[PDB]
Amino acid sequence: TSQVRQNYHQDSEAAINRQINLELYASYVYLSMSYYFDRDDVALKNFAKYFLHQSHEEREHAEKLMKLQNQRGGRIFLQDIKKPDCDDWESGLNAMECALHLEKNVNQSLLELHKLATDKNDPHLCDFIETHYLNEQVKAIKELGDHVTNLRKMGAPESGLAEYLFDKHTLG
Amino acid sequence: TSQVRQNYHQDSEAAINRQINLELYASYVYLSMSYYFDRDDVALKNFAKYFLHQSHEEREHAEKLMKLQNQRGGRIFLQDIKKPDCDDWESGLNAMECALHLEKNVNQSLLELHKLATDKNDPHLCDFIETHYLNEQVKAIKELGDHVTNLRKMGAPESGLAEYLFDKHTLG
Amino acid sequence: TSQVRQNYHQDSEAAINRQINLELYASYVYLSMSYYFDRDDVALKNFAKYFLHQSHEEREHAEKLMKLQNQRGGRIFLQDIKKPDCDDWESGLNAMECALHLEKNVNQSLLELHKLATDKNDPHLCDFIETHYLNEQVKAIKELGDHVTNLRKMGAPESGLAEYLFDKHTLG
Amino acid sequence: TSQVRQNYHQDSEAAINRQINLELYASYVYLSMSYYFDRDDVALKNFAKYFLHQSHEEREHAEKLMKLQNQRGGRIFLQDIKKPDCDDWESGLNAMECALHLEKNVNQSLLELHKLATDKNDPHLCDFIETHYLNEQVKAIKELGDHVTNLRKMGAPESGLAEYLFDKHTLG
Amino acid sequence: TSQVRQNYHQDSEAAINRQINLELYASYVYLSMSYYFDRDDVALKNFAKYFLHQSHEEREHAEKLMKLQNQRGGRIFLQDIKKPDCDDWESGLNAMECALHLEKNVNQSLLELHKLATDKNDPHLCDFIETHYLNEQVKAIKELGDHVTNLRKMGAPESGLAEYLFDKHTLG
Amino acid sequence: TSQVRQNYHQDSEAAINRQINLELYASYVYLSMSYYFDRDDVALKNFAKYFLHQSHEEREHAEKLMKLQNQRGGRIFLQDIKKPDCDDWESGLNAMECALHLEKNVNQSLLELHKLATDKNDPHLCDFIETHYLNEQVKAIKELGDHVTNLRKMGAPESGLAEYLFDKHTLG
Ligand code: NA
Ligand code: NA
Ligand code: NA
Ligand code: NA
Ligand code: NA
Ligand code: NA
Ligand code: NA
Ligand code: NA
Ligand code: NA
Ligand code: NA
Ligand code: NA
Ligand code: NA
Ligand code: NA
Ligand code: NA
Ligand code: NA
Ligand code: NA
Ligand code: NA
Ligand code: NA
Ligand SMILES: [Zn+2]
Ligand SMILES: [Zn+2]
Ligand SMILES: [Zn+2]
Ligand SMILES: [Zn+2]
Ligand SMILES: [Zn+2]
Ligand SMILES: [Zn+2]
Ligand SMILES: [Zn+2]
Ligand SMILES: [Zn+2]
Ligand SMILES: [Zn+2]
Ligand SMILES: [Zn+2]
Ligand SMILES: [Zn+2]
Ligand SMILES: [Zn+2]
Ligand SMILES: [Zn+2]
Ligand SMILES: [Zn+2]
Ligand SMILES: [Zn+2]
Ligand SMILES: [Zn+2]
Ligand SMILES: [Zn+2]
Ligand SMILES: [Zn+2]
Ligand SMILES: [Zn+2]
Ligand SMILES: [Zn+2]
Ligand SMILES: [Zn+2]
Ligand SMILES: [Zn+2]
Ligand SMILES: [Zn+2]
Ligand SMILES: [Zn+2]
Ligand SMILES: [Zn+2]
Ligand SMILES: [Zn+2]
Ligand SMILES: [Zn+2]
Ligand SMILES: [Zn+2]
Ligand SMILES: [Zn+2]
Ligand SMILES: [Zn+2]
Ligand SMILES: [Zn+2]
Ligand SMILES: [Zn+2]
Ligand SMILES: [Zn+2]
Ligand SMILES: [Zn+2]
Ligand SMILES: [Zn+2]
Ligand SMILES: [Zn+2]
Ligand SMILES: [Zn+2]
Ligand SMILES: [Zn+2]
Ligand SMILES: [Zn+2]
Ligand SMILES: [Zn+2]
Ligand SMILES: [Zn+2]
Ligand SMILES: [Zn+2]
Ligand SMILES: [Zn+2]
Ligand SMILES: [Zn+2]
Ligand SMILES: [Zn+2]
Ligand SMILES: [Zn+2]
Ligand SMILES: [Zn+2]
Ligand SMILES: [Zn+2]
Ligand SMILES: [Zn+2]
Ligand SMILES: [Zn+2]
Ligand SMILES: [Zn+2]
Ligand SMILES: [Zn+2]
Ligand SMILES: [Zn+2]
Repeated sequence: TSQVRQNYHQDSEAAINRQINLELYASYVYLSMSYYFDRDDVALKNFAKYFLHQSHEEREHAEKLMKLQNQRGGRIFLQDIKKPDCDDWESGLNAMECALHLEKNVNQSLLELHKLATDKNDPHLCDFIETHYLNEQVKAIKELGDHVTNLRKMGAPESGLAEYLFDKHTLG
Repeated sequence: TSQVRQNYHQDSEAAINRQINLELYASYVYLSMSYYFDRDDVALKNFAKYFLHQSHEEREHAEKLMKLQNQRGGRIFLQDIKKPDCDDWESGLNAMECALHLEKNVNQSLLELHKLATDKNDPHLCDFIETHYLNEQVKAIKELGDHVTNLRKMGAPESGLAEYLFDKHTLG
Repeated sequence: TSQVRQNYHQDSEAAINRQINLELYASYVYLSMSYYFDRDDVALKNFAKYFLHQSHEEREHAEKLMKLQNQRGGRIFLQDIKKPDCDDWESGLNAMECALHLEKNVNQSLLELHKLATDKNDPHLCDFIETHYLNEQVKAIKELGDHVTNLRKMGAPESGLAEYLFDKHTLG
Repeated sequence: TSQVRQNYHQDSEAAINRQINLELYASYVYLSMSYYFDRDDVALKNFAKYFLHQSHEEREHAEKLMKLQNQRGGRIFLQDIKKPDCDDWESGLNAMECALHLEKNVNQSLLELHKLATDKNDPHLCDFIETHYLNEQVKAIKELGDHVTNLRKMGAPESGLAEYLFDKHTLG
Repeated sequence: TSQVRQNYHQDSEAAINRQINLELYASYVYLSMSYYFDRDDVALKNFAKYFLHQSHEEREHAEKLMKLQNQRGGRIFLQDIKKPDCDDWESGLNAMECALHLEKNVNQSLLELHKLATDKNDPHLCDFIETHYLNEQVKAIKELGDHVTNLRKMGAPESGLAEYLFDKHTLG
Repeated sequence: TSQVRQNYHQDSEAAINRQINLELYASYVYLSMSYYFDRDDVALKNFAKYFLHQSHEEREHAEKLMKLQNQRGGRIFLQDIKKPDCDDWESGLNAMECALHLEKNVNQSLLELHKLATDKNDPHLCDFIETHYLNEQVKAIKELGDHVTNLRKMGAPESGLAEYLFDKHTLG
């Protein structure tokens, strides 16, 4: 037992390790998306920048979870970071839709984590999740939904002009 | 075939994808090391900072390789990032020794990549490797060797005082 | 023999004179393109600016090659600069495609020059080419490929609106 | 017919295309002279700088003529830029004498152009020539004549000391 | 074996030790030249300054080679620094000619070193030489050739006025 | 005889040439020591910096002696700079002890030089030595003695921790 451990359940520790892996996976997915939009036959630089920023933010989230694990006296156990489900993301709209789905999956995992923390009477972990993750997820999901709405209304993905102008005026 | 591709061999493209995976793996190893030194029962904050900086640098190297792949008209294919070989790195000296071994492995891969680029008459790729990777690897290996030498001479890992003072005076 | 000449093969000297002519020719092609887009019945000012900048850059490349020739003790022999293959470049997309083809031709000449320098064991010339020309060519080719991709996706050349908006938002 | 064309004779358009070629040729001659003085066995850096500046100025004159052609609704037709009559310019004094002869030839062409514009009742073209070319030519010819006079009086080309000191004190 | 040594051939290590000695020797030669021009019966202060600067630059080159030797895990073995071949350098022109010969000898040694590094498949050493030594040697040789040309054309060494004015206007 | 020579004995001139060689030799010894401490298996960066600074100071002393030789109308005659007696200096303490011995040898040579100048009634040379060398030697010897004392009291060379902490706190 760690000398700092107090009111930290082994189930919570395991769930935090799983969340660390999920955040690293999301970072990897966003990295793949960014460099898809960096291809010469796609060439949407602001889509690339947007998804690279998301990748770095997901890495920061994972590192905050590892810091939490150490603060509470749990032990970090890392697992393989699985490759993203796609090599080719097919369009700005498709990438935004996949990102929306990914963020909702991460949010579901965070909500299950909060439910576990509540069931284990761990208010510090509950507040950690609330303060650093839940509203960030809600804001990200709302922004991605807005982006999907606008791309669809402008006529993406069929309209390369739509994706070009969205890249310039919303993401630039 | 990509409209930008010129004098870029499929073997070189494959080798670059392998190097991308290796750099991401090295980033993951350094991340694990950093948060090992963040544990309450290790508590060497400057070891943690040193290895976190290395992790971020390895990520930047991987992203530079992906950018190169797109610049030359190759296609990025990502693979799983395997978990590090250790969860517990046992000491500052042991972590520095493992980092030295890892950097020499990465350097060997880069040298094989340069040999392939030379054999394929790809001077742009040769110079890319020389400019951005080879001397960085040599400098990193020399620095890690210096750190290992100093820790051993001060009496690590048996001397917790040795690791404490090295953390303060060399890494701080 | 020049008092400064050392390890400089006559074949390399001839190849450098040929490269000087090729760079001057590329400068002339870009000049023609720029002032095509300055016509009242074309009127794409940022296409004109882009190609004029390319023309001046090609002139600078030619002058750097002449400076190299003198540094190594070779002798500059200038030839006629042939007129560009077109007087009318037909569209922004067509001009970008022709520029991509031209840059790939120049890159091929530079790669043959590097192969000659390698065969003659002239590492100074090899590094001169690597440092000042090869990555510039790769970057130019990637940028032109990106431009061609975006123009095609926006609907050029049939879409005068596509070329207008590309002129404003990418080249402006 | 161009929508902007007004009071612009086809003879004037042809003469302007010829002048564009002549200015580009003069630029090329000055480029050759500059890098002759950059040779290790000539080594007069301020002669080299002087003639390189002249080369760039001639390019600017050519581009101003192309801009004029488009402003008036004429169409630019480029021709080969012939190589300079010399590879070796033999001395600072000889190069200055050749430059004087070249500038007087360009001035003669400009005066014939002005006579044509007057005969065609094209006051805009007349004033364009007067404003941007005629006094520039007179000033250049006077300066080159001054340089030739001083070099001859100092004892060039027989006096390498004369050319050295002129390079330092007049052109530096 | 050094813990940092990787892909570093014993032949390359020996060649680097020889190059260190050669650079120190060149530094000594330039020191001798500088203080020859500091003599009361020579009294060319800017020749003295020029050669002293060259001496210090050669020392810096030697120290960079020693740093490289340690970076790669080789071991420095110093040898005697032989005295320069002359005590009296006879004139500014003669000293410049001897310096040109010395720089071409150093360049030949560096080119042989690069050939050895290429034969041993040591791209880090190849790029080290290319980046830090080859173009510096080419530039130094071109500058010395220019100086020799100008001194000869001004009438050195017979013209003490020639050497005086060169000292003032080129080296001052 | 030099036109500036006055009250300058040939014995003094010879002794000054010998002192020039001795100072250059001391510079070389300190250079060797510095790069010994730059080795990956020694890795004491502030020892390396200290001895490199000493090497540069010894070079400056040698150049001041050559300047003196020319000021007095003597003639500089350079000799080989012998290699240092050691390639491996074994420890910070051993290097400091060798440096102390070297500085006392140089001081003895300077004192013999002053005795010669006194015997030859050369007060300018006497004061030159007093002003620029004697107290510098005394200060250097006292500082090296202090360093040796502290290293011995801290437990060097057996205590790698002693040398590490001395490197950090006294030489850093
Ligand atoms: Na767990
Ligand atoms: Na689990
Ligand atoms: Na915490
Ligand atoms: Na591949
Ligand atoms: Na592979
Ligand atoms: Na690239
Ligand atoms: Na030739
Ligand atoms: Na040819
Ligand atoms: Na050069
Ligand atoms: Na015409
Ligand atoms: Na005509
Ligand atoms: Na106009
Ligand atoms: Na050796
Ligand atoms: Na040897
Ligand atoms: Na190195
Ligand atoms: Na003597
Ligand atoms: Na003697
Ligand atoms: Na004096
Ligand atoms: Zn514990
Ligand atoms: Zn659980
Ligand atoms: Zn691409
Ligand atoms: Zn792109
Ligand atoms: Zn964009
Ligand atoms: Zn997240
Ligand atoms: Zn998988
Ligand atoms: Zn696709
Ligand atoms: Zn709350
Ligand atoms: Zn493609
Ligand atoms: Zn391969
Ligand atoms: Zn902990
Ligand atoms: Zn801690
Ligand atoms: Zn700390
Ligand atoms: Zn790396
Ligand atoms: Zn695994
Ligand atoms: Zn442990
Ligand atoms: Zn010549
Ligand atoms: Zn050839
Ligand atoms: Zn027009
Ligand atoms: Zn227009
Ligand atoms: Zn515009
Ligand atoms: Zn070019
Ligand atoms: Zn033609
Ligand atoms: Zn048209
Ligand atoms: Zn718009
Ligand atoms: Zn028209
Ligand atoms: Zn006409
Ligand atoms: Zn030359
Ligand atoms: Zn020159
Ligand atoms: Zn000059
Ligand atoms: Zn003109
Ligand atoms: Zn011709
Ligand atoms: Zn000539
Ligand atoms: Zn060793
Ligand atoms: Zn060898
Ligand atoms: Zn004197
Ligand atoms: Zn003097
Ligand atoms: Zn002077
Ligand atoms: Zn050198
Ligand atoms: Zn000797
Ligand atoms: Zn003499
Ligand atoms: Zn290179
Ligand atoms: Zn004068
Ligand atoms: Zn004398
Ligand atoms: Zn004596
Ligand atoms: Zn070493
Ligand atoms: Zn070291
Ligand atoms: Zn240190
Ligand atoms: Zn001294
Ligand atoms: Zn010896
Ligand atoms: Zn040792
Ligand atoms: Zn006194």
